[PDB]
Amino acid sequence: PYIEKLELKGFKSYGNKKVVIPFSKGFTAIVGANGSGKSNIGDAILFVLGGLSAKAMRASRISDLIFAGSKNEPPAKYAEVAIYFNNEDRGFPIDEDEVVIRRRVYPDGRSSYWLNGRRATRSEILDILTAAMISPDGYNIVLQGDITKFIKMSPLERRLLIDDISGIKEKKNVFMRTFEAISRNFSEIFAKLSPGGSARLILENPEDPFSGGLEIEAKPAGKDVKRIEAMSGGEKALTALAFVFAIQKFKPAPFYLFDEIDAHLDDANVKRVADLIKESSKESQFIVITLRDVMMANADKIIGVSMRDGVSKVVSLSLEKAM
Amino acid sequence: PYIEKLELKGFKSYGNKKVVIPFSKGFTAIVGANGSGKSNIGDAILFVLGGLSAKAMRASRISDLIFAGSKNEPPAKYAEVAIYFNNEDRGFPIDEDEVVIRRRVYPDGRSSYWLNGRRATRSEILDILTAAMISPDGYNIVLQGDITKFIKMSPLERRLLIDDISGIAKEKKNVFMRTFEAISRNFSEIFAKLSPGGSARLILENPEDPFSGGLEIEAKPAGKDVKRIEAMSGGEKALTALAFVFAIQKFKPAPFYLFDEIDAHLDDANVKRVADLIKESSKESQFIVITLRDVMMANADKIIGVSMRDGVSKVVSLSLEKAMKI
Amino acid sequence: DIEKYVEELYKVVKKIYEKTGTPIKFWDLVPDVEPKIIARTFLYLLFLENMGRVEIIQEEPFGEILVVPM
Amino acid sequence: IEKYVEELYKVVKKIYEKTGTPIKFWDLVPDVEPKIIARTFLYLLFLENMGRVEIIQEEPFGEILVVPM
Repeated sequence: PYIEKLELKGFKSYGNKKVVIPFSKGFTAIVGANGSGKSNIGDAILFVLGGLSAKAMRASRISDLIFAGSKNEPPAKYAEVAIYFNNEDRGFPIDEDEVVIRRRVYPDGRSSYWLNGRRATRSEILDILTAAMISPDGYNIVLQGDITKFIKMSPLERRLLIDDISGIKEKKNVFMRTFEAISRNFSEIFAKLSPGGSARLILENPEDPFSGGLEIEAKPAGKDVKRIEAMSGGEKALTALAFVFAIQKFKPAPFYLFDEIDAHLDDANVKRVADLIKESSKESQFIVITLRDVMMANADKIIGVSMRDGVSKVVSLSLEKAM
Repeated sequence: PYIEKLELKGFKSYGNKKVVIPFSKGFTAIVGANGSGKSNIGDAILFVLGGLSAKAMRASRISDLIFAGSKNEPPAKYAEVAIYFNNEDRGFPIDEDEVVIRRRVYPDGRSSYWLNGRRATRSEILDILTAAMISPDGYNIVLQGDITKFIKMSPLERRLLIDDISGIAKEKKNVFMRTFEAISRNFSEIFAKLSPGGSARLILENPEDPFSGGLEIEAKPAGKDVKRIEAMSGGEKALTALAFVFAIQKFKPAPFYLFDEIDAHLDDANVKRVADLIKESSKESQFIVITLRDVMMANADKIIGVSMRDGVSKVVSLSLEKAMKI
Repeated sequence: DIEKYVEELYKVVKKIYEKTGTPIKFWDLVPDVEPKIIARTFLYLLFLENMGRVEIIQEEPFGEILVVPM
Repeated sequence: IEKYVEELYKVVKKIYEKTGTPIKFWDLVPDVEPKIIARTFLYLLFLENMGRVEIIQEEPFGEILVVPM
């Protein structure tokens, strides 16, 4: 499945009037000035998919997500987000070409959900989501600061991530099967992202995987190793991205959300990363919030975010139909 | 005082042959591709000023700062950094125009310091530095990721910063408030300039008895309605942290400011606004800025080009000042 | 710089509007026909809207983009 | 936007194909403007990283020279 659009009403900085945010089946770049409300779109997605952590969505508490009014608009009565999924590939266990999930929260924190019009419970929404293999907070969602995480992540945490992606006696064989694949993807993808360099994944206890962690051995531009903890922001970002993409190449998630994952990339690396996103766009949907000309110029469609007296709004542009 | 140049030998990614890095009295941009060793220059500065945290300089142990060898080079026997300060203003309690500090670390983890050629204790070095308003732990040094510190820190830690800028610390309350009110105005003034249409201010939790409370930041990016600095996005946080730094430097200019990609989350318009703020400020303070953004380097007085050649960092100094006259 | 490209684009919008009195089509605002140029023009308009200099109008998603100076 | 870097390597492999000597930086920066003189510089640094060229400078702020490879 893939996101066709989002509709916000009273959600954070978007004010009261319904805001329709459409997405390319492939690569969409969300752009606009600092403080425009770009990251709030990412929070909107965390919100509809069941997010429970106020902090995770940059809010003091859940009710804080309700638009508080502005110069021209009064405090919203509630915050609502509706997400429309194209279900032609039937990823969802629903025989419908369009699955719609909608969540609304009131000033008292109470949330209400709906699935294709019929109201559901949070648990029901999560079950349907996992069923379509959509993780509201999986590795596929890279918000600001999540890169310093794929790096600080312990070797055990990292292998646990793969356990999950493999699908849990002969279980070692399955694990190894998916590990050998992702490891290869990682080496190929890293070489491409870092010309003249190479990298690979290594199991601490290759004979008994589950007893050890999963480490990363990187040789950036040379043939000399270098602890990832010792790299600079730029190399750390590339490395985390190589890992994320190495996973998607093996098991394409319905969609990936990236929030300024290019903040520390030089222009040539923004370009390589952008090309990798396009090539990957064929199997998964990519929603990328960026401030870089290079990343933006490479997207299929662009969602422009701007403000108006404290109120966010968007304008959608298709680079294809713009030709 | 200001940094005239840095000399690295066997330090991190800079190999065995001595490397000299010149700095403008004003605004210097350090540029180059990812993985070139730009950040390591910041570490070299942190190192010579007595930095003790290996972790802060991205190393397991202080000894790991020693060049470990490359394609065409064997491992270094030790790492040494020398920093040359112009002391014409006598910021250093030494009657010399040039103050040189040098530190060398051996494989065993021991460090030897030198103050103008004469062996010195780390303590002697730290004291001489304190006297000149310089410190490895100073707010004027903003490494990658530190930017937000002037946001995520506690109101108590924040006030403590201002305590430092005010004086030795009764009659103290008088000095503090004097310092607090000026920086506060600078903050509001500068934040407005950086976030047009917005406003922000500093607030003491306890006006009557400042020292029994902390110092908070109250930002209104929109301009009318307040906003928790934690609800902000990456760029907003960066702007808030930067306005605070510059608010302090406008009141009491520090010898130098070291910024490592503080513009990572700023949009082009804000990179310009920050670059302009840096140019104007570099008249009273030295600014050394690592950046990947074109708008930022284009506004520099001088540029330090960092590149890697065979796994070894290399530098090239270019002065746009003496370059235009050609 | 970027501070200039935005001010020029704004003047261009003002001049056209001062003569037509009708919202300007985004298309007649983009010089060269290349993803890089189209997006940069788009971006600048977004910046001008934040500045309250212009108002961007769009009826439907991906529909025609029109601009009106303030 | 890596073409600008490749076209720069061209004029370097050309002014050297003839002169056979190290190219002066000055003769590589088109417009005498800060933004351009800085980009030319950045691109050369990028080139050195790739292994395309080699930058030469005998002293701090001294004369820069470029030798292709």
